[PDB]
Amino acid sequence: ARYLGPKLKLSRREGTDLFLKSGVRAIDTKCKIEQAPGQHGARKPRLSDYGVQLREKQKVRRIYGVLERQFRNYYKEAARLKGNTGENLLALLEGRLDNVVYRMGFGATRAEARQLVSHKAIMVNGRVVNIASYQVSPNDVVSIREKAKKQSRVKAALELAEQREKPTWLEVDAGKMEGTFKRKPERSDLSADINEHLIVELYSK
Amino acid sequence: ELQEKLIAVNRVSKTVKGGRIFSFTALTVVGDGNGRVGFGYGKAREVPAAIQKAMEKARRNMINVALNNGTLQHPVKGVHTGSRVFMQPASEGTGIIAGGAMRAVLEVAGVHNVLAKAYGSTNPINVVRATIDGLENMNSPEMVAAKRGKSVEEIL
Amino acid sequence: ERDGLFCARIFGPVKDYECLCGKYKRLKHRGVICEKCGVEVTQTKVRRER
Amino acid sequence: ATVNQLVRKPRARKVAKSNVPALEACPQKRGVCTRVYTTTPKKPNSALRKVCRVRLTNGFEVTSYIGGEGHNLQEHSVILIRGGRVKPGVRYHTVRGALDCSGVKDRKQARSKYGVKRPKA
Amino acid sequence: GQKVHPNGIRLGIVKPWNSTWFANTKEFADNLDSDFKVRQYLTKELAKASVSRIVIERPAKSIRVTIHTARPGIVIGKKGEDVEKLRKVVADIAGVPAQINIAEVRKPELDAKLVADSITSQLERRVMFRRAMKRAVQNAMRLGAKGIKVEVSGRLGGAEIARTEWYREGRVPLHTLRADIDYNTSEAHTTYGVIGVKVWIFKGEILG
RNA sequence: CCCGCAGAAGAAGCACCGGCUAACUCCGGCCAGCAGCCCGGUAAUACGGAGGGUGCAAGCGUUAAUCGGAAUUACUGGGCGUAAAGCGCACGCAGGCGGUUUGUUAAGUCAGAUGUGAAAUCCCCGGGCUCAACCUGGGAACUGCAUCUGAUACUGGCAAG
RNA sequence: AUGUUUUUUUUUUUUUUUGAUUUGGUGAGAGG
Ligand SMILES: [Zn+2]
Repeated sequence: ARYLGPKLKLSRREGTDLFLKSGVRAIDTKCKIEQAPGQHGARKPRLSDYGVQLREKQKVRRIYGVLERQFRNYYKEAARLKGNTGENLLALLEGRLDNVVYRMGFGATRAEARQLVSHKAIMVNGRVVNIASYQVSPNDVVSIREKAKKQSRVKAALELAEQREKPTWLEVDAGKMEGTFKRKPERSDLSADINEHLIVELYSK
Repeated sequence: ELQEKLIAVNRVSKTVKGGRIFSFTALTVVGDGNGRVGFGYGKAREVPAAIQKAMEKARRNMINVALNNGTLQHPVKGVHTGSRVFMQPASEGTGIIAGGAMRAVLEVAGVHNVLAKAYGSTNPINVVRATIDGLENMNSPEMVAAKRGKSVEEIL
Repeated sequence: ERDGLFCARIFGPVKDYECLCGKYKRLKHRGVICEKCGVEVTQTKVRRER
Repeated sequence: ATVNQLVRKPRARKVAKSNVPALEACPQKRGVCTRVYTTTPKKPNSALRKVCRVRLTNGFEVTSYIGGEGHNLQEHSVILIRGGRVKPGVRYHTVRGALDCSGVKDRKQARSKYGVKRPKA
Repeated sequence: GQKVHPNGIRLGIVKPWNSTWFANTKEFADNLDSDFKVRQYLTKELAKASVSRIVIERPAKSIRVTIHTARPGIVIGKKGEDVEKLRKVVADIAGVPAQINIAEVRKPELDAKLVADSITSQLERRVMFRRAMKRAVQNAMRLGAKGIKVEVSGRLGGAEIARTEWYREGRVPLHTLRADIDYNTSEAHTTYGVIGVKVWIFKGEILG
């Protein structure tokens, strides 16, 4: 139910930096980010039409840490919902509790955030929510509870975030350690490199 | 600015007194991400050369296509030889739902959102041609208005 | 330095049409600013006027 | 084709017969080996392919391929067949590692497909 | 084995000889042997130095070698240090007083042998043979060859079934005797086997 | 359901990597074996093992079965000179279709209403289980059938041309 | 007068264009 292996390998495979490590130390120093994993890394022949789409899908999934069935479900939901499908999917992905936490800066990585969520550190509207897939709504305040507020990791995460660009769709307080999910993010607010359309196509086989 | 996609490359033979002389055909298609599209079919003893030739061919004899935003203006059929093709305009987000050679042509053309089936033959060369034909024939609202002696609001 | 005298977000990217840190290495999306870079995306002489 | 014609006599659906009829819409069937033997395949191939004529539970007498390297089967050995045809007249495979048919010896990849338990170390 | 050797057919007319001496039936074989030896030695030594043509010329019980090379600097080394060294060994090989001259080869892309050698080297270091061939052809053309042909043969891309491929550009008349056709050959001793490289370079026609 | 305790602790496999099809190398002789369709005879990315990778993941493969792809029974939506496909040719009952004008009818057709079309299910907006599945409020839908009141271009009936 | 009379895999991927050859203050001395 989770990917427990090497994180940088995934990144290498993808091509890009997936942000699977905190960002204290640059990704180029930790691993050969350009070279693909395994014995046959240096060889890089152009991929197929299907293959590129698949890769794209993987990238997105990897980024958020969502396994396949769940991803499929999300896609379906997006399709069902009104408006642009890929965009909807992206929004849904964002909405995940762990992701939100990460954005806020209470977790160094998304993985860390997820862990925190699991371990009953986070509350959503003053009620302890344990599910990483929990879809956080507009105007839903989300905070660290008083037990987990003393942790050194949390402050480190916050610091890291502060170095990292702040998302417009949230509003977080470092002292209070509570952030308000103000609105579901627009496509423009998210990263431009993610070809959602490819993903959509893949499932529209 | 122009994007160019080699759809297919196929090895073709000519029998001679000695034996078989092999050659390569390259089917490419190029477009500017707007109305302009053009396919090219190049042939040579080696692949890369053939591809280059195809590209060259494509770059000349392009064709303009009226695009309402990211999609087509109305459902359009296009036929050529075996390959008969249907393509239907679709809502933003849906992506290019189309198969093979057909997809490639659409992508370069700068249609982002289509629902497109290739009936009949799916011989890449023919199907791309069919697609092109379909695109070409497809008229815009303004054009139709002009034709009919009316305003755009009269037609809706 | 991010964000010191010679910043990225306040002024512009050192390299032309490149996020100095890492995204956009072609000519398609000139302008996007990810959180990992806190960088604009324009010309090499854009910092001379800013 | 003509609508009237269609009305008169509608369109016949192509009834596709099953290529594994001795199963009778069962995922597997139990059978007893009437005889076990090797057979030579058709052109262009060359081998001694191990196969057993099986009398099934439901009454049919079929012939079932035996996959993997080596097998313990004899006459009067109770085996499970699964369907699948080897590319004359063999339309079924013995399930290795079910009933009397053993798993393949010394196999470490695709183990499931030959009944083999996970190697301990 | 269809074709006549392009150098060999033209030795009387447009091409000259490499070994250029007179000897009676007594000493001729010995001389030839000596030449073979010295040449062999030179090839062994000046492999890294791009060497095209060794011209031996022995008057009056003294051997005069003339090394045509693209880069004299690596053959000479420090001024009269490497050449001198070469000389004594040459002398030893011969059994007579030696004299080494070093001709500087202008335009090593137009010298056929050199090109062949380069191609062989490329093959050895695992490049795409075809790309190498193209480079060879193109470069020569750029330099002002009236034409060039190159041919490579056997175990191309380590393939089980051996074949030959060849690229021509411009005009390369072989039947025309008065054509200056610089022909030469080489052999790439790859992991899969030998790959023989031929190259013809047509400088132009001589009028006399 | 909540609180406390200890300590990374008790918790990852399955299939695949010739092309289709995401993933490649080395070591073991048309045998042993593989196979869904289209390898193996001594350098096998196709057999078996290894290392490396890819895809799924408390599941993963295989088999069986249904629809799909299959516009490959084509109502939507195919064809028949040569690819399968024009009766050897006619007459002709039933059947199908029917030039043009006016009038009338109102069967078909269309419009509106009424009754019904069980609940659940599906779909939309909500609510409740920490989320989800699940449960659940209200709607929409159930393409229909029947009846009543209109419309009369078209098709039909009847009457005259 | 006559030829389906010795078949076996002796196997299908390019270059691609898109961008340039890189040296700031201080002080001293000479020529006109
Ligand atoms: Zn960036």
